Amino acid sequence: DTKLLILALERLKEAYSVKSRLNQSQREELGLIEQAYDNPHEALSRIKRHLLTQRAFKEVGIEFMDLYSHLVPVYDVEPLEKITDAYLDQYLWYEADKRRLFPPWIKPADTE
Amino acid sequence: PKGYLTDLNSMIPGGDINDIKKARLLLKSVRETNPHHPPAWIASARLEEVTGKLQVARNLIMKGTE
Amino acid sequence: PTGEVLSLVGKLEGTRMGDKAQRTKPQMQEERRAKRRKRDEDRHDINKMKGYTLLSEGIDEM
Amino acid sequence: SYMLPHLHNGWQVDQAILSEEDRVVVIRFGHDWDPTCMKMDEVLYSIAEKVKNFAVIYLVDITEVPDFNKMYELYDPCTVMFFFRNKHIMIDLGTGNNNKINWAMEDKQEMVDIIETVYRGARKGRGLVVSPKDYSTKYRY
Amino acid sequence: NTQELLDLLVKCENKIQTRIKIGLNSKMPSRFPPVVFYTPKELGGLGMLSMGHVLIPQSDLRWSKQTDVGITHFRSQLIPNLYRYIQPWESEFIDSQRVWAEYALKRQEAIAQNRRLTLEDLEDSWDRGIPRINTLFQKDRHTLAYDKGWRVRTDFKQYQVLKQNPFWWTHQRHDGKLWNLNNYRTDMIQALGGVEGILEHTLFKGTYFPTWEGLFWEKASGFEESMKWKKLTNAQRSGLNQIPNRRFTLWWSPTINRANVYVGFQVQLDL
Amino acid sequence: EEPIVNRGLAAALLLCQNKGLLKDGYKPDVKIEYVDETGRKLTPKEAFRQLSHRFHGKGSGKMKTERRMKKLDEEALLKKMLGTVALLQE
Amino acid sequence: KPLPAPLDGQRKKRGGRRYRKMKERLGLTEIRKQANRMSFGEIEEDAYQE
Amino acid sequence: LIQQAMAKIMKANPALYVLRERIRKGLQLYSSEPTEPYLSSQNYGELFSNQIIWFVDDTNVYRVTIHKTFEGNLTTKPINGAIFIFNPRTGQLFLKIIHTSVWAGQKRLGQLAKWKTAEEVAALIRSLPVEEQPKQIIVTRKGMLDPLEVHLLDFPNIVIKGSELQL
Amino acid sequence: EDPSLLEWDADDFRIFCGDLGNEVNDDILARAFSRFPSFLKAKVIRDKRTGKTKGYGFVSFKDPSDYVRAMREMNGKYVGSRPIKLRKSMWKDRNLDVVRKKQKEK
Repeated sequence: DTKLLILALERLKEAYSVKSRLNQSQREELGLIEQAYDNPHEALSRIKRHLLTQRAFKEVGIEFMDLYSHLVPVYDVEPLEKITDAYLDQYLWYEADKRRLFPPWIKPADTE
Repeated sequence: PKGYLTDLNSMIPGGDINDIKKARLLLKSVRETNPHHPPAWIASARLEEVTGKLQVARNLIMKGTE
Repeated sequence: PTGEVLSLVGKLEGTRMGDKAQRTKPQMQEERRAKRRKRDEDRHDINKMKGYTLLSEGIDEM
Repeated sequence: SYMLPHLHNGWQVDQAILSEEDRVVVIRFGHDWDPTCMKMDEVLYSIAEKVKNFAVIYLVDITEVPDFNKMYELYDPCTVMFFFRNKHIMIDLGTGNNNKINWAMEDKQEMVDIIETVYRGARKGRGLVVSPKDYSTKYRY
Repeated sequence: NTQELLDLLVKCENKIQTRIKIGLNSKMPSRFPPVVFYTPKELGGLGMLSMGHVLIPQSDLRWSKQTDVGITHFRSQLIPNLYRYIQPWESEFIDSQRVWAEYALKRQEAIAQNRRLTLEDLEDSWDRGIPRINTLFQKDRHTLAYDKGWRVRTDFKQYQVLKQNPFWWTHQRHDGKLWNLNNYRTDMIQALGGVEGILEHTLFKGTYFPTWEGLFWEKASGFEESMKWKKLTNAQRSGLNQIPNRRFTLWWSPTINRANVYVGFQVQLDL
Repeated sequence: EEPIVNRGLAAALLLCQNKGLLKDGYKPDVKIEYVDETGRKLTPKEAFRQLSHRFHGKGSGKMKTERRMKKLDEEALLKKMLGTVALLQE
Repeated sequence: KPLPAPLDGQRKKRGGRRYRKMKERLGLTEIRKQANRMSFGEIEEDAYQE
Repeated sequence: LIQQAMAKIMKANPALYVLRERIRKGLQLYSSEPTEPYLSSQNYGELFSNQIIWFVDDTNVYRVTIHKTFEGNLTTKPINGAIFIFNPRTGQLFLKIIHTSVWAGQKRLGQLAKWKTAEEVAALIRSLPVEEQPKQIIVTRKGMLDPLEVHLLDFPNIVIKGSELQL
Repeated sequence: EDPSLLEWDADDFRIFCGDLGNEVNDDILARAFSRFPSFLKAKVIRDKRTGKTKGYGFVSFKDPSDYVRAMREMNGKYVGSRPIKLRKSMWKDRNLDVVRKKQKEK
C-alpha cells in the first residue's frame, strides 16, 4: 500500500510542471500531496474511508484543449478526491496486472 | 464497510511528524559527525524503531555495529 | 545563401538516421566503482564469518 | 445605445480636456454608424467603469465637431486621442504614427494596458510613451 | 519516408524563424544569418534544432583574433539534421532484442558467480536497444515495479492536464531516454564555425574577456533583481518577459545590425 | 620567528616576505597610470568618475563630497594601524 | 470592482526590522547562485533535455 | 612608442573599462570567478599582519547530548553552543552563545540554521565599529563561506576566505 | 555661509519644496504661500546668471500646525508643471555643525 501511495503522489506531483504561478487549487493540491507524503498511514486510512463510505462528491471543473482539429475535454477534480482516485487507480492496475485481468490484445501495453 | 472501518479505527496509533523528522535528521547528523559513537547509533536505532519500519532500524544498528 | 530552411525531402534524402546517433556513456562510473570497492573491503570480515555461528560451529573459537 | 458621454461642440471638447487633472481624457473621433467606431466603443463601454479611477472617455462626432479635423489630421474613419493636463500623449504603437490609435482592437485588455501605460507616463512626466505591445503585425497565424 | 511531412517541417521551421525575425525588426531581413538560430543557448543562441537543408555560407565562417603581434584571420558546410542523430525504429528493436538477450545471459552468469549485474556491465550495452537498459541502474527500480498501467495512464493524462504532452507514448523513468543529441550539439557547434567562430558574430570580443572558459550568464536577473514575485501589472509582466529578448538582441547585434542583413535605412545613432 | 637584527637588512626583508608584505632603436617605457591630487592610485571606476565629472563641468554634491571625505578619513585611520578592556572586565 | 488607479510611491523608506521578515515570507534568502546561472562554456545534463 | 601606448590603453583605459562593464551588464554575462586561497600551512603568516583578520568556527554551534535511559526510552537534549570568532593578532575571541531554545522548536532544516549563523556573524561585525571591524574572514567549515558572502553584502571590503587547516 | 537666510528665518517653519519645474513656479510658490494660512515667505532658490530655478525652494510659514497641514495637503500636489514634493528644511549652519560634532564624540 505504501509503494502504491508513493507512486500515486509522485504521479500527481509530476502533473504540476513548475511555472511558479499557481492558483489556490494547485497550491492546495500540493499541500495535500506533501502532507500525505509525510504521513502515509493517515492518508491511506482516509483513502480507505472514502472508498468505503463516500458516494457524493464535489463539482468537477471542465475545460477544453483547443486542438484545432477537435476540442478535447479536460477535467479538474478536487485534490482530496484526486489523491483518492490516484491511489485507487494505482491499486487497481497493480492488482489487475497481478491477476492478468486484461488479455494481451488490450493495448497500450507498457512493454512496447 | 462498517466492520473494516472499525478495524481501521482500532488500528489508529508516534506523535508529531515534524518533530520526528527533526529528530531523525539530528540522529543522521550525529551519525555522520561521529560514526564511532555507539550512543549516537543507539539513538538512531531507537528513532528508527520508534517510528517507521524495523528494517531501517536493523540496518542502522548493523551500520553502527560495523 | 538565404536563411530559409530548405526541404529535408531530397536534402540528404535517405540519410543515415543513425549517422549522428551517438550513444551516451554512464557517467560517474569511477566513483561508483570506488564506492563498491570500499563497500566490498569494509564488509570482508562480515562476509568471512557470515555462516559461522557461536553454537553450531567447531572452528568458531579456534 | 452608446452610453458613453458625447461632446456636441468644440467647447465641450476643450473644457473636457481641461476638466480632468488626475485622469486621462480619451476622445474617440469618428461616427457611431462607422463599424470600426462601433467596435472601439463597445470595447470602451466594456472597460468604461474599470478605468473610472484614472481615465475618462468621451465620444466626439466628426460631422458635429469638425474643427479638430485639420489640426489633429482627423482624416481616418476613426481616431483615439489621449490627453492629460491639456497635453497630448503620443503612444508608440509601432504603426508609424504615434499620435492616434486609428484602429479597433477586439481585446479590451489591450486597451486597458494602453491607457494604463499612458497614465503612468503622463503622471511621471514623459510626453511620449511606449506601448507595451507591437501592433505592426496583427499576430494572426 | 514522407515527403509531404518534410515539406511541412521545412515550412514550419521557416515560419518559426520568421516569427523571431519579425520580432527583431519589422523589415524583412534579407539573408539573415542562421547562426543566431542554431547556436546553443549556453553560447547565447536560441538553440534551435534543424530538420531542413541549411547551408552556412563561408562568408560567415571567418573570424579575427588580435595579439600584440597583430590581427590574424581564420576560416573553418551544412547544418546537421537531427534525424541523422535518431536511430531508426527497426535498428532500435533488433538492438534491443540482442542487448536484452546479452543482459539475460550476463545476469544468469553473474548469479552463477554470486554477483550483481553492474551498471558498468550495463554500460557495455549503455541503454542498448530501443529501451534504455540504463534504467536497470535507476534507484526507483524497486518502486517502479508496482507502477503498472503507466503507458495508458500517460496517454490518458491529456484529459487531466491543460498542458499538451508531446511524449505521451513514453515515460523517462520507465522506458529510459530513447534519444541522444549531445553529439548533435557538438556537431552543431563545429558546423557553425567553432566556438570562436560563433563568438565572432557576438559581442563577446566587445566585453574584452580574456577567455570564454570560466564565464556564465545570469538568466532572469535584470536591473531590479528580475522582480519576479510582485503584484505587478500585466503590461509590466510583458515588459519583464521582453527584457530577455533585449539581452538576446544586444548579444547578436554585431551579426544582425550589418548592411547585408538589412538594405537601406543606414541611420547613425544619436550623439 | 626571525627578529629584527641590529645592523642587518636581510632580517627585515625576510620578516616582510614571511608576513606577506611584498627606426631609431629604443624600448620606450610607455606607462599610463591614474592618480589624484592626493597622489593615491585611483581605481578605474574612480578615474572614470573623475573624468566624467571634469568633462560634464559639474562635480558631486555637498552630501556626496562629505561622504567621500568621511570615507577617506576612515580609510586613513584604518590603514594607520578592545583586548585590554576585555581582559580587565573578565 | 473597478481597477485601482496605478501609482508609484516611494518603494521603501526604511529597512531592517520587520522588512526582513517580509522578504523572508516571499523573497527569502534562496541559493542565489548556480540556479539563475547559465555556465556559458559547458553543458549540464543532456544537450536538449530541457 | 605607439605600439606600447595602444597596448596599455586597451589594457587599462578607464573609459574603455566602463564601456566593457556596461556591455557586460547589458549582456548579463556573470562570468564565474575563483575564491581566495584557504588558510594552509604556508599562508598563515599573513594572519599576523597589520590587517585585522578573524577566524570564525561555528561547528560547535549545534550540539546535543544523548541521555540513554535503562528502561523505556532514550532522550536527545540539544545544549547551548558557541560560535568562536578569534583574532590571531589581538587574541580576542568573541564567543557568541546560541541558546538551546533557538533550535528546539524551530521546525527548520540546516539551511535556516546556517543563515541564522551568518546573520549573527554579520550582526557581530556590524556591532563593532569600523576601526574594530576586520577585513578578512576565515571560515573553518566549508559550508559557511557561501551564506557569509550573502549576509555581508553591506560591507564589500571584507574578504570571506576559506581555511585548509581546521582550528 | 551665504547671507540669505536672515530675511525669512523668524522662528518659523521652513519647508523645502522640490521636484518643481525648472522654468516654472518662479512666483507660483508665492501664490501657494498666500493660499497657506501663514503666507509669510515663499523664497525660491535660483542661481545667478542662469535663467532658471535651482529646484527646491524654501517656504517660510509662521504657523507650525498650519504649515504641517499645508504640507500634508500639498504633498505631491500638481503645482506648475510638476508635483512639488514638500519636506523639512535642514539648515545645517556652523553652530549646528559644531553642536553635531560635540554630540558625536559624546
